[PDB]
Amino acid sequence: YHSRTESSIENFLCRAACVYIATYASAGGTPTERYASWRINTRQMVQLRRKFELFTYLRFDMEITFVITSTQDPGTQLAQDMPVLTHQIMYIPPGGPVPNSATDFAWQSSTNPSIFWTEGCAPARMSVPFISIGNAYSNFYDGWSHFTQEGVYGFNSLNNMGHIYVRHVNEQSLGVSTSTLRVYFKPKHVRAWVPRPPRLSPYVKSSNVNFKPTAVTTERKDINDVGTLRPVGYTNH
Amino acid sequence: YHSRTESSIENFLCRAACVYIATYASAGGTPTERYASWRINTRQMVQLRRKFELFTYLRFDMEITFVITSTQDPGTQLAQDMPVLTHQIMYIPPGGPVPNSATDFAWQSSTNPSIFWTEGCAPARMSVPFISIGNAYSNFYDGWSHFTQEGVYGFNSLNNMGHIYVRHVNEQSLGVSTSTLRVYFKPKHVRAWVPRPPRLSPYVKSSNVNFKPTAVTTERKDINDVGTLRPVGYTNH
Amino acid sequence: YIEASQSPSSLAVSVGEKVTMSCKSSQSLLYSSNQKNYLAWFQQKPGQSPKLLIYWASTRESGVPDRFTGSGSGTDFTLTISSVKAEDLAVYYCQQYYSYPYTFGGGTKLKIKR
Amino acid sequence: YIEASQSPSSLAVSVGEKVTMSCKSSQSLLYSSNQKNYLAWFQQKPGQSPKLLIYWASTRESGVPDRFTGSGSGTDFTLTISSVKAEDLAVYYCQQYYSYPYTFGGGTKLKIKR
Amino acid sequence: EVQLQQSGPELARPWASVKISCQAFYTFSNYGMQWVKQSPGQGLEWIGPFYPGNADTSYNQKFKGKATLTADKSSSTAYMQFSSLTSEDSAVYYCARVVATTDFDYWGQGTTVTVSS
Amino acid sequence: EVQLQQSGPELARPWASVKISCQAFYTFSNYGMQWVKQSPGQGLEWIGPFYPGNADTSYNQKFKGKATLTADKSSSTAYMQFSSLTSEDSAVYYCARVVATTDFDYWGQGTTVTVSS
Amino acid sequence: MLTPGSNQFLTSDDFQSPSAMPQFDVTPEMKIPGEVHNLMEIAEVDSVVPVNNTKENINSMEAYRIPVTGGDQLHTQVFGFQMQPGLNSVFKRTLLGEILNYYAHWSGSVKLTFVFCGSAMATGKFLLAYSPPGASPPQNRKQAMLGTHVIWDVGLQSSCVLCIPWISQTHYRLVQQDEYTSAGYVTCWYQTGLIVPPGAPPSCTILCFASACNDFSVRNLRDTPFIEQTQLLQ
Amino acid sequence: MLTPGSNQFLTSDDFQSPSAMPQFDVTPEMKIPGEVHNLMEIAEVDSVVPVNNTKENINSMEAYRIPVTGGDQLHTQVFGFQMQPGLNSVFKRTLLGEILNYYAHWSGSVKLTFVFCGSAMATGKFLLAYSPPGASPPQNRKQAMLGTHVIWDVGLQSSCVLCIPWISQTHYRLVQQDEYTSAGYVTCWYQTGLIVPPGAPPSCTILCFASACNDFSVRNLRDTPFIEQTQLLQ
Amino acid sequence: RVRSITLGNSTITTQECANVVVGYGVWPSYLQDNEATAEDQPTQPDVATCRFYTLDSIQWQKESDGWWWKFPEALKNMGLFGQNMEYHYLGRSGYTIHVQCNASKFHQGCLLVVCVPEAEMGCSDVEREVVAASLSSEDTAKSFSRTESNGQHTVQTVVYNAGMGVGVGNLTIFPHQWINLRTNNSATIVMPYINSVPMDNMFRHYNFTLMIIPFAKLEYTEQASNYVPITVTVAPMCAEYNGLRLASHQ
Amino acid sequence: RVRSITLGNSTITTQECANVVVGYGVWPSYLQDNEATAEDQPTQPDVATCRFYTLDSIQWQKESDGWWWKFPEALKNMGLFGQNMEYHYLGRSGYTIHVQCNASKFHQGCLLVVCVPEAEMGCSDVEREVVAASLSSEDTAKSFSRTESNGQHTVQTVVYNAGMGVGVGNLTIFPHQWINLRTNNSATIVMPYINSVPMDNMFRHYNFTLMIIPFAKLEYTEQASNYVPITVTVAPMCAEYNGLRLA
Repeated sequence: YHSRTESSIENFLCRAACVYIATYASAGGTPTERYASWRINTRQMVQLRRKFELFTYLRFDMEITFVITSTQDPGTQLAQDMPVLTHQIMYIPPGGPVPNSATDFAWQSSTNPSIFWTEGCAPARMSVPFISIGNAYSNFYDGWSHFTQEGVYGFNSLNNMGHIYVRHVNEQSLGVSTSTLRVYFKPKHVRAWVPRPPRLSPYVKSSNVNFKPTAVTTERKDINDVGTLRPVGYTNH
Repeated sequence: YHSRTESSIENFLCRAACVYIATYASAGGTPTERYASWRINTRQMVQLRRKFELFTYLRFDMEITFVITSTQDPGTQLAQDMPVLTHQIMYIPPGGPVPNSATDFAWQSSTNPSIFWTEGCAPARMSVPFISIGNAYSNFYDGWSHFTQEGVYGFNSLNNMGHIYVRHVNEQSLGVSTSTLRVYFKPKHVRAWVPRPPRLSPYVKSSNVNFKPTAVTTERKDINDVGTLRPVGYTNH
Repeated sequence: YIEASQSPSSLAVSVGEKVTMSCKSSQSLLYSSNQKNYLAWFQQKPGQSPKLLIYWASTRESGVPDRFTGSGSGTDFTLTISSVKAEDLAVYYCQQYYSYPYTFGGGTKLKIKR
Repeated sequence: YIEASQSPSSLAVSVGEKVTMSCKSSQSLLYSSNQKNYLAWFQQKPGQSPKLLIYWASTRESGVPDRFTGSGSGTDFTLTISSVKAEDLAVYYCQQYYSYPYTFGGGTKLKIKR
Repeated sequence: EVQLQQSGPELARPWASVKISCQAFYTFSNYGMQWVKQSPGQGLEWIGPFYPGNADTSYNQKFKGKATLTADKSSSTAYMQFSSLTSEDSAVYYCARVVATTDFDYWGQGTTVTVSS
Repeated sequence: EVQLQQSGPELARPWASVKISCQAFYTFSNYGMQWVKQSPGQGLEWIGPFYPGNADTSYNQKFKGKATLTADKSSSTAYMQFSSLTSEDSAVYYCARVVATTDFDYWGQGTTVTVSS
Repeated sequence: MLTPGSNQFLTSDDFQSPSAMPQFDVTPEMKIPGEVHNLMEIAEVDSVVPVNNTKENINSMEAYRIPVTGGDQLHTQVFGFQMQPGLNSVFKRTLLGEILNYYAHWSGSVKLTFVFCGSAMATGKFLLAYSPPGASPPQNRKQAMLGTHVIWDVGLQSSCVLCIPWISQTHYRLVQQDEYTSAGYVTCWYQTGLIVPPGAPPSCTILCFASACNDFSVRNLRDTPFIEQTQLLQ
Repeated sequence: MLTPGSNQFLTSDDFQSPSAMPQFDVTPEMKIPGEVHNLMEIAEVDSVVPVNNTKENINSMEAYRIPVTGGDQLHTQVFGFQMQPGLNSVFKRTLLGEILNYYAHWSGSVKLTFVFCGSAMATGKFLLAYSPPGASPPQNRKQAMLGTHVIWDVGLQSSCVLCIPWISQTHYRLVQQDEYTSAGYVTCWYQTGLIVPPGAPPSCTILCFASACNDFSVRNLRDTPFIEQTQLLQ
Repeated sequence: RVRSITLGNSTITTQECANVVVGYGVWPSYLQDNEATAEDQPTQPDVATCRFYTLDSIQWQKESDGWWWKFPEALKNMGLFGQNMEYHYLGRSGYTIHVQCNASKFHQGCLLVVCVPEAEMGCSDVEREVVAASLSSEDTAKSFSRTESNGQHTVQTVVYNAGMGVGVGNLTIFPHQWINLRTNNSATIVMPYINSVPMDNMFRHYNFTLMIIPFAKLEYTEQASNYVPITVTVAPMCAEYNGLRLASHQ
Repeated sequence: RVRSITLGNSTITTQECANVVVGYGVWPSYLQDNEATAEDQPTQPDVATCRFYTLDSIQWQKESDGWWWKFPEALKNMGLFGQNMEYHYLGRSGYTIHVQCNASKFHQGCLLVVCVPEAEMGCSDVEREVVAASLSSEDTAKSFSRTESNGQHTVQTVVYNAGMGVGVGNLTIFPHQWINLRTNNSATIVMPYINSVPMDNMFRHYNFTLMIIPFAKLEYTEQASNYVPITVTVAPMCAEYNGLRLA
């Protein structure tokens, strides 16, 4: 009697996976270097993508944990008295305002939930519920966005998970301060429908299912081939 | 689980055996060549002796059968018309008159039972009861007949049964008719006591138990030797 | 010991007839490990040296004609002569070379009957 | 079956020169657990009984000169003699003892160049 | 360096069964002995191994149904029995023997079985 | 077809030793020779061989403690020593020799050793 | 009251996180057919086994078909392989093999179904043989007959089912293990030969399906070895 | 009415004969102890077996004694013989042997008893082994151990019993016909050896008895071969 | 033995009693008020959508590779269904699919019939995209190929990858059946409505793909019919469409 | 355990445990009225006839062969039994024989003791016969011989033919007992009256013979007794004699 409790959907898909690693400075520089942005999608981490693409429809809540590690950056006019750093983490729902640079107005919108995190404490966590117009997420979509056979093929507008933005609240007068963000994504209360056969050919694109024709398995020397064998001895003789 | 009915005493000591063969003439020759005499004793047929001497005491009747075959001897003045031959068979109990020749008076006694047999019919048969003073015949007797420890050793005991005498009745003027007598002796209702080990050395005397020192059994090649032979090859024989 | 008995008497037949005779042994004469029968068929000219005819009881001696053929397995060992002759007057021995004692048979003389 | 092919031709070099030879095999003979190669370097003296030089293709037999060395693993099996001689003429074989049959080598007679 | 002997060469005849014995001077615990065929045209060819202490007798598939093997441990001998012999079987048979599952360190002497049809 | 000869017939006497030689015309490798007793009433009886190449000398058990054997392979001469010579030991001694392991292929000539007391 | 290790981020912990979008009434769910409660419901469906992947058919469907031919040969093998799912090159790409390859320990038995793709007028026999883990594969028909075997008749029946048992010392065996000559062997031998009437094609084909039985289970999830990319796509 | 075969003399028939001497009153029977009713009671008693007969002991009482040498006898054989009663040289003189030799067919079990005539301070072990008719005798202690055997410890028990079974295809086996490799063998082997204290003798003796068991029977009486004479004595 | 099915009173089919694979375990059924977010009552056209639509017969030859149809576009011109796919906006239906092969007792073959839900297919040229013409024809059956295609805007028609990017041998996880000409010549599949929304537009979204793939090649003796005819039949069930009436009082 | 037996109030015997073999199964018994038809009635004088007569002791050595007595002649000149033997013409009696060895735990050997009824013996010279002197001494034990005997009127004394002509290994058919110095120490044999007539003369007739044959030789170390004593004790029972008074 062997238990079957580790192979359930929950115990299979509820593993935290580092899905995004980014870096962003604090002091003056090119504006696009002063904030970190990530669009939520389970289609760029190939291992997690192959785990997810084993089913057709999925329904889950999202738990996101952010790990931030910052150090001073070498240069002239260094600081000796930097009190403490504070980071702002922003979740933008689909259709909400999206900042185009640091020190923008969109960082003050009351509709986008924010977390103000000061270094030294435990990593910041949030949990997004199942937000969608439809009734489930679809890994595969065979159709078009518009009903007149025009638009991107295989793109469903219903599923969208938003964006995540990170910036330095501190306006640091002297010294550049580089920070590193690692995102940990994990579904909870996972429901899966319509199992599908797992993929065979390597992924080439993050938006299509395009592929190259690969072989079905690894070659063998002959049809009636069982290698290793046994040398003559106490048993084989 | 097999029956034991052919190893019993009755089925072991009741087989007819030819214990005496004699020849006697009819007209010519010395008187001692005109009759056949035999003293009944189980001490001259070595097979019957060895089977009887397996026990010590025996008690049995006697059934005796006589087979007589006669011819006409070669010569001159030979007979041509002799009708038939009639023989006389005479049983002499112990302590009875015994003829010393043919035509003797003793052949006409009224105490000796006689059988007159004409040739051509079935053989003459007779049966004698247990004639003894004691209560059983003794094969082995350790002692002497006389109380003064002198006499003959193991001899002249009560084991006396009688004599048998056969003669011709027809007086023959022409020719001589030679005849042959075969005696067949069997016990009936035999009872045996005190079993003894079977003999090992061959018999040497018809009255004693004397013997030569004989080896206990036949030779053998080795003490730890069974059949499995060795053939002599490139090995040490 | 290990011995064998020769045929009870001689051939005592007229010349020119194929003869089949036998030699009985007093113990087994087959080495089942080698499937070998340790016995041979002998012959001794009166006044001269002996010489065998069939050795191993299955193959005739080289230089001996085909008429003498020995056969047999186990204790029994037989022989057949396709044509008896008056110029083979000798004694036939059925000897076993198993081991010493290398005892012989009894002998089979070819007497006169003609 | 499991056979092997010796060098295409004999040494055909002068006396006193080192010789490097190969005996390719139709099947690999390296076993993971034993970490040993089941092939032996043989040497058959002309007219006498054979005798190998190296067994396991890495352990020189007690009684083998330092000149002969076996090498090679798997399908490849090579031989190296630091000095060829004239009086040790033989026919070098490579006999495997991996599995039935115990197939021998290809044959290599030491020819004459002098 | 322990020696080894066998029956020896005889001049046989066609269809004459020839057993070639082999003496012993060793121990009989998971050790073995077999033979070879030294023919200049046929190179080196084994025929069938016996395994004393193991009771395993096999043959080359080129002679199955032709040759058999027998042995005696107490007598310390091994025998190849032949059947339906041909005239081209004449070869120098060496009694190969080894105290090992995998080695050939003791070799035979030689045996000639040339025939004359 | 090779013959075989030996010492020769001497008319001996009881209690007079008779050493019977025997030459050879073959080799001395694992081959052997023995003798037989040619007597009309006693048939044929072996007496005792010795085996060159084996160092095995054996005698008949009826003659155990009576006869011995001694010979030299380089001498190529085979004695047959005998003791306690009686009057009934008369026989025509054949020197049989065999190159097979166990056979009786080749035979001698014959010697008369009849004695008179 | 508190250890310094009480405040940490452990990647394998399950503590409820505060909600970021409350008062958001989620869309009610609907009954979509085809729900999955366990991945073991995926590993018990028959999939075609490429038994004929002889280095020239892996670029075609020819690998999926085992070819049986009619002729005078009688004692020749049909096919043969080793029964170690998840590592054997035959099974490692089917559904059973891949669901095994996600995990590290497994235990159970495997069902194999053979189907005869041939004419309706063909008639023959086969001698499907199985060898225990501690043995060598049979070499000829006689040795395979004396072991554990089954005579499949393609006349009375069109399909044959064979259930490999579960033999091991420990509780869970490994997926990748130094498993030499100690796992098992399944072979097929010609018994009589393929017979056809005048008009039926001589040759035929055999297909094989492999699935897991009801005792089957796995443990110790890990990463699959088939993925070979470490860069985020695009 | 009468065939010519009605008047004949058949020497194996029972017919009442005319009484020669009637009016004769026989002597009354008396009670003589030790009456025999059947000959099997003669066989059932125990008799000594001359095991050690080697052409020099049959003319002495050394024939019965089985030597057991003391010292470091590694694994030698104490004795060994073949169980065909009535024909084997050792069994053809005892009481059972003679009774069997009188008849022609026999069927039953033979009981062997070994007694150890030795010192009271001698200790050791012996291995008594039995090999059925269809097998070769063991040649060393190991093969004797692998078969049917009893370990007789002279220290604990001074007597051993072996009851040979009855194995044959037919009901009765002929008394006198040679069956090699079809008789059965008994062999004794040194297990440890005889260990003695200072003062006891270092050698001993073993005696053997052989007797028929309860289930024994004979058939077809005939004449014995041992007796030879054909002339009437004197 | 034989039986008749007179759906729509205008179509009759004869089949023998055999086995049916009923989708994922659920029979097609009407959408209830619980599942509908829209309160508007859906109208149910059942007069002519519940009949047998026999498509064209296809020829299975010795060198064929496979075929796919895309549903629900395969019935674009078939009867009232074709009119109602155009005159409405939201639709929903299930299907019954019969596949039959007309072969004698001397042929050989083994088809696999599958119904793949939302079979997203990839382009031949890796970087570019596909067009709507390549994916499906209105009623003609597109086919795979044995070798790799090298088109610009065409689907990858390699049979041993099914175009879907997955090994073909693993396709048996989907609703499927096997046609073995030795014993069987008919497969019946009942496919319910599988989608993430209660109602979807007919023209925009291909609900699923019916694929027939021969795993064992056809074989026949020289003097026999060169091909095997395959016939496909489709019957819609439980068709529900949007409403076109003023819910608010007028 | 140890027990003492006092028969006739004039004898003592000490013995612990002895297995008893009672003849052929019948105990000695007085003659009953069924088989008595002689001139006069029997008499039963048992005053001093029932007591233990201790015969002389014999020395079992390394090179001894056997010993053998003839009863009732072995008690010809011993007490009231000898007196009644001389006086009365007829007789009848049974016997009880105790044989006891005196050996330590460092001696080894084995003995067979048999009672042979009517052991008719053979002469050394086959043609001639035996004499009463050789057939039995007064009460001493005649001994067998390892080799042949060369006398003229002397019994054959080879031990492996028992002096009777039968194998010595087949003497176990008679009443017998085995004495093994390893385990056993004493033998007791009760012999009833075995004869073909109810009464017979004691002087001329030798009812039976007592034989003691060592199958296993006596072996000992240098430092021990170079002999083992053997002692024989008899005790007649149910002794009858003819009446000597007028009817």
